[PDB]
Amino acid sequence: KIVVTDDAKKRYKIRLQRFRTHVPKIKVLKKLIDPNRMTVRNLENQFV
Amino acid sequence: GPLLSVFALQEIMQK
Amino acid sequence: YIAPNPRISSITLTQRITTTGPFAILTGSTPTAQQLNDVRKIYLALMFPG
Repeated sequence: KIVVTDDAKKRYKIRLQRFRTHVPKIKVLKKLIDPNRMTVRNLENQFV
Repeated sequence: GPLLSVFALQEIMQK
Repeated sequence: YIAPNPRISSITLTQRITTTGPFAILTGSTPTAQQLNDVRKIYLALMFPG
């Protein structure tokens, strides 16, 4: 079982790591990220 | 730094 | 200054992700120094009515 509790700090860390993996800095600088992709728009409210 | 918003991302990359 | 719970905006302003509007665009903004100074001006005007 994959377990995630209600604590805000761990959820913030998970959100930050997921954002880093899905939207890396190097792809942002090279203008290689599409903001209209569904899996990118989903990241707004995943683990709030 | 701080976690970005998906709405600000398109504003930044649109430039 | 204290901030409200982010889930309030999570369940109301960005409830549908397939559309975007004024409030959704504005939730991604971060204030500069002069805008925080403007906030202090607003509160000072509030505490001295008239």
